[PDB]
Amino acid sequence: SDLKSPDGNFLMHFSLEADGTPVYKLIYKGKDVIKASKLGFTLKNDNKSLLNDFKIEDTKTSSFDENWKPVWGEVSSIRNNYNELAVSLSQKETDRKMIIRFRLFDDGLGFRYEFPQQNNLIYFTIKEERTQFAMAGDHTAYWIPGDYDTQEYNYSTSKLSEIRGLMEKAYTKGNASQTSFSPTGVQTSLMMKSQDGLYINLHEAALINYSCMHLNLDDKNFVFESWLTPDSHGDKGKMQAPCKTPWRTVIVSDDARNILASKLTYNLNEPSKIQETSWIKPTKYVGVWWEMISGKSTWSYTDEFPSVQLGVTDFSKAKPNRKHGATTANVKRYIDFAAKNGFDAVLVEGWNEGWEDWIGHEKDYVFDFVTPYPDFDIKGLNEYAHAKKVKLIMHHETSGAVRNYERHMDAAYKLMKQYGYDAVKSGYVGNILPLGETHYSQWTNNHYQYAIEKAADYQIMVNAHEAVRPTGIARTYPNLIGNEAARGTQYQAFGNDRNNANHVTILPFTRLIGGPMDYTPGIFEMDVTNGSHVNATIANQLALYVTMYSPLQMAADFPENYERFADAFQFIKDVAVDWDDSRYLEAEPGQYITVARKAKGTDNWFLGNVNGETARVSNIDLGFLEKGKKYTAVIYADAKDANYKTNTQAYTIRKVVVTSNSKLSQFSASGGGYAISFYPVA
Amino acid sequence: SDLKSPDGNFLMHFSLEADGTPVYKLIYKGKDVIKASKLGFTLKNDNKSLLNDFKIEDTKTSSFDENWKPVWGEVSSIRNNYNELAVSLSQKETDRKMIIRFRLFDDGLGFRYEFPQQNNLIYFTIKEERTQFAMAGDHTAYWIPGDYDTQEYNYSTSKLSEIRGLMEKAYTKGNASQTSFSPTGVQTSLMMKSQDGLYINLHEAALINYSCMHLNLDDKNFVFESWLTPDSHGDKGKMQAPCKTPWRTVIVSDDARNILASKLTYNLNEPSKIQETSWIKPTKYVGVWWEMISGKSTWSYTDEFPSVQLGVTDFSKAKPNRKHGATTANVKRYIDFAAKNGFDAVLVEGWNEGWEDWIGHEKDYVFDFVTPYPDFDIKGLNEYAHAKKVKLIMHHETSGAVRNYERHMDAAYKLMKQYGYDAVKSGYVGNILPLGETHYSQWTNNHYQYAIEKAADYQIMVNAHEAVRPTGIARTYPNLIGNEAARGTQYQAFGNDRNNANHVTILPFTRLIGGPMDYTPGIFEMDVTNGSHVNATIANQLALYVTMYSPLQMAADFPENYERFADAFQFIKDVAVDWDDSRYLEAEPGQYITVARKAKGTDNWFLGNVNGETARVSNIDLGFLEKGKKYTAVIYADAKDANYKTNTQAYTIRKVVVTSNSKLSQFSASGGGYAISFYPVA
Ligand SMILES: OC[C@H]1O[C@H](OC[C@H]2O[C@H](O[C@H]3[C@H](O)[C@@H](O)[C@H](O)O[C@@H]3CO)[C@H](O)[C@@H](O)[C@@H]2O)[C@H](O)[C@@H](O)[C@@H]1O
Ligand SMILES: OC[C@H]1O[C@H](OC[C@H]2O[C@H](O[C@H]3[C@H](O)[C@@H](O)[C@H](O)O[C@@H]3CO)[C@H](O)[C@@H](O)[C@@H]2O)[C@H](O)[C@@H](O)[C@@H]1O
Ligand SMILES: [Ca+2]
Ligand SMILES: [Ca+2]
Ligand SMILES: [Mg+2]
Repeated sequence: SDLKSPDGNFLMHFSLEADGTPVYKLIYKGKDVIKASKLGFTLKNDNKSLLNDFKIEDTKTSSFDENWKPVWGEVSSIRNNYNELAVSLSQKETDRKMIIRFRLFDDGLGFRYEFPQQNNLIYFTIKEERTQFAMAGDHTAYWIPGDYDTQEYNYSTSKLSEIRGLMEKAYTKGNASQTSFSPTGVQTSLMMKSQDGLYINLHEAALINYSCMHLNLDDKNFVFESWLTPDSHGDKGKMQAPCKTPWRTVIVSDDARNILASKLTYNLNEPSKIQETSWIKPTKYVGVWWEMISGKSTWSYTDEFPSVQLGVTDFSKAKPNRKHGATTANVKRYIDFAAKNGFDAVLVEGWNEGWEDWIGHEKDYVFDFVTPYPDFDIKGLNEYAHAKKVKLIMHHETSGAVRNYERHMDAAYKLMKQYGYDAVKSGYVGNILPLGETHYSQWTNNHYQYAIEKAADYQIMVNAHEAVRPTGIARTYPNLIGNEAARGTQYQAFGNDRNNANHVTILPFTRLIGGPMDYTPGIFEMDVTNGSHVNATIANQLALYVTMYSPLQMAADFPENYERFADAFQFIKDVAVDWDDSRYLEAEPGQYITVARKAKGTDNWFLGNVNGETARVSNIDLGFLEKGKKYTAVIYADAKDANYKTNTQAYTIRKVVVTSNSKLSQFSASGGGYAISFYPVA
Repeated sequence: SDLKSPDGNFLMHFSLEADGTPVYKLIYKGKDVIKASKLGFTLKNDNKSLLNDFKIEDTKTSSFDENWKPVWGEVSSIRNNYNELAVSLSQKETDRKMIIRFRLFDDGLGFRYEFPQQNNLIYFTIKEERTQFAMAGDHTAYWIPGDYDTQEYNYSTSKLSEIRGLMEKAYTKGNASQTSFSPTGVQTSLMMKSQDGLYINLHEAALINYSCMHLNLDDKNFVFESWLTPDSHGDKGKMQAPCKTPWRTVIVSDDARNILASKLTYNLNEPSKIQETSWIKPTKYVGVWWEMISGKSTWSYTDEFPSVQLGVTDFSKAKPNRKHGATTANVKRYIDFAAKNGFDAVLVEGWNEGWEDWIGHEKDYVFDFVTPYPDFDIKGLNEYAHAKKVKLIMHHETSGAVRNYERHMDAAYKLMKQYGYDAVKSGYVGNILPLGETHYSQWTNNHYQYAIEKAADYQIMVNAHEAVRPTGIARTYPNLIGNEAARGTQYQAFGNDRNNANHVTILPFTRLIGGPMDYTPGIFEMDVTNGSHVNATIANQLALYVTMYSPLQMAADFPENYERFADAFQFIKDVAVDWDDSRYLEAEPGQYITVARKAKGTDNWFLGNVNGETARVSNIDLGFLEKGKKYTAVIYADAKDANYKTNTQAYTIRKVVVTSNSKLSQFSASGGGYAISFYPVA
């Protein structure tokens, strides 16, 4: 019946309605957070479905409290502490069995359904999940349109009752692959704030062998309902009992900072299944990349032909278009720059045959993932990098041809091992083939999961763009060091509205719940070749190495642009990519975030602040520093006249000595930020 | 404009209608065979398509005449001899380019379309092929319902005008996977006979990177029109220029025998791409097989569970159902029998975990193709077979889960090499996954092609059940040693109407055009465990080793049944499976076929006759024997009272000495036949 968090601040009441419908309710500090909300499923082709006519057959309670050491993360040790209530239901007429297991942490609630082995439910098809989250009122939400194919939108900040009105403007077009489902449909992770000051997050954890959950708002009664991603046949889960859904998560706090600090999502995922983890390596990198994204270079090698056919087109005899990014010469410039600046690795995109046809052609045999272009010396470059203690990050764009990638995967992973690539950036740009498939179906999520597991067997790290947004699986497979799976720094190069000034004050409350993002920060030249304008200050872009947590951190700009602001670049070079502790000092979604983190193995701290549309003075306590020690702090801040629109390169740098007793006050510009290194005094 | 066969008997006229529609016509010995028929395509999302407004830009004629040695076949040397006309078209308003290339052999016509590299047609989608074959009248046809998922039907013999009427009854239900498209749709290869004595076959050749062609009859004008197989999204070809369709084939003769003798289909496929072909091996085999098909055994190992989950179900601890066919003990019986009787191999089905769930569950992770059941000692059995100079044939049923098979394929092929399996029997039973895909789409055909190519790289032969019916590709990839892809001997065990008595007099005129069938002949006990009755006599079943040509010949029955009729079994033991010559002596589709073949490397001949509903005395010209030589003939015949319904086991055996000058005469029962070995006297 009743479940409480270990600290007593949460109560979850479970019951059945008069008609046997299962419902739950969640209360925080005596205030409704989830009102009476219904549970269960509509099945396809079924006499009854799983909405009602249950009775309670059994309940079991338990408790758990253990720590586990992540391979990489914000802390060196994570606490998994909950109470558990496991309700065994039996449906009348069908004798069908369905367990609903709840775990209630000090950060909030997670629940999921299990179907044990049974005689009258075996193979079955989910037509819709009917899992509800009834809100207590017309809350503020930070949201992006529900989509089966992209998450690449600007967030909207509005009341729940305003989402219908704002859907037309918020649903931005021009994407290679995007599909709407509802005038009131949004993605998770969904962030909200109530009128009475509660921060409420709705998400899921352990998305495996299942369809991605979106939410559909009933904007009359303020009920969000699970809405899963259809597959190529319109199905929302081919299930086989015994099976189990992913957890649904409600993360709550009266203090926005604790939302960011929460590990609930990881804690709901099963323990690492990789026994030996020292080959997984947090990575700071540059790449041949922004060149193409910002309109200076091509991924393609030749323009000679209407189309290309791998194994037929002789690229060694084709006319070079002279614009191609991934030349031996150019890849060497980025290696040189990485080695000189203490960076680990270098991404190269457009190294392989096929790029002439990579987008909008819905092509199956689009890449072989193994054959270099004639101007890219794979052997020499990997030798040259390795001699400079640098690695290349492999790039595997699939262009939606999942079968084609799967057939090539083994040989492509082997070619990585052969040359000493240990990490791959993968991509799923365009509609998934065959047409009618979606990016976030059960079918396609299986593929992303398969890529990761196989990667692991080869001791290869994965960072997967356009994949399903993460749900904590990195605990289980910590070689998933990244996803994009959200609107990244790249949209700052794509004109239109680029990224709103407060984007990076919302991502940590939404997309980062479930895992890190490859955000590709560190832009210093905001006015790029193709006319686009990045909406950030330099100090902003420095702070992202701390405020957008990731074991995979790019410095996305060109070496030349870093040489123009060497003094500011010092923070990017200094900052760590893995942490023993982390403290969120200030946070309010859509306005600002300020966080300090202790570099793993060290007594060094790195702090960042990111700030939204409204210029603001940030006031912090430096008592996270160790008592009795002096530290050199180097503050990289916005100039007073900086702004993300018309004065993006105005920064200051100053040195002052502080202790655990010190306070700090710092202006942040509109769309700006600050960054601090703290080194103990010698 | 005009094209002639090298012997003058065929004339094909090409032209444009006033509206620019391309059309062809075919004449044989002054008789219309193809009346004015239209060519081209309906494109998706294209106002104008490729139906008309062409003009002729160029024509090129040529000739070719060469022989080529197949690896395996009916003959030691095949003659490829045609005249070629290549018409280059250009569409007005679109500048689109389309070649139509015709080759005219002494056996008939093939043509296809090519799209060369061009500036205004790159990626495009075929909505329907618009290739016609206008008949001269209401011909007799031997046909099966048009289907995107099965060819496992009984043939119907009727007039073209009768097909609409007969469709309901001919479209038999109860198949795991079957989808109709038209009340007048039929499959190819389609056999016809005109009122005035022409044998007309309509088929295709080199079905690669393209959708399978069916025909839809307009039964008002007796025009058949290409009707391709939709994919999961309803498409009939995702094309990229430069590309090219398969050949469409019209094989004609005034003598039915020449239809069977024709190699036109092979001749239109490209030369072998396997350089070294001695590992490809015509194979006579038995197997643990019929036991399951005929209801005596299970593929499954246990009945203990509602469903199974690979990696989770512990089969070592499951309750054996003791019906399971593929035990070490039982597989040894068939090895012992193969070795003792000069057979090459032993198929085993149900050797691997998963079989509890193999049919109609639409299960993805249905098999791993590597993990033996706990009662099948893969190592001991392969050692034991090899030490008795026998091989096992691997069985890979996919149960429609193509992605699952593809992911497992490399390791499954490796496990074959590890234990000395060199041939695999594959299967595609149930709907293709994901749901909505078809068996004979471009997408799925790509999969069958991929299996074969990869098989070749491992030096593995492939025999694929429920795959697309063959179109001559074995020339190009002679490791494709068979397909089922029609109604096989198995339906003789499936009750209902089993196989019509004259089935095996139709298959050579239809399904065998394009490649051999694994028909699994050689039944001696016709009344099997589950009550079903095989509609053949014993002499019939001996004759199939010659009248259903295959480099892969099964003796389907149980060793016990062969040991009981050892005298008759002698033919199965003696007969060869590869040939240096073949002569079709008599043939009439749906009535009889009589053919004699010379065993490769030998002076031995083997003759078979199969006979339809009507009992018939056959008169055999033995002029194919070498002049002035004496031969021992052993005739295995129907007794005079034999009959496929009520007296299936009454056979005689006599020896007589013959020469090329002998003519001898033999009764064949209703659904019966005869078989003869010819050995030169010592
Ligand atoms: O692997 C290469 C590249 O792939 C991903 O980025 C590709 C990105 O391309 C398109 O973006 C278009 C924008 O949506 C429009 O709004 C803009 O107008 O034009 C761009 C350029 O095509 C796709 O539509 C989009 O879905 C896709 O993500 C990786 O994220 C990137 O880092 C890679 O380098
Ligand atoms: O690898 C297993 C087996 O697969 C193929 O044959 C399987 C065959 O199974 C079904 O046949 C059914 C018939 O449709 C019904 O008419 C009959 O009554 O019952 C049987 C079994 O339910 C599928 O429906 C059918 O499409 C499929 O081809 C191979 O051909 C065989 O050799 C293999 O051993
Ligand atoms: Ca992207
Ligand atoms: Ca079959
Ligand atoms: Mg400037």
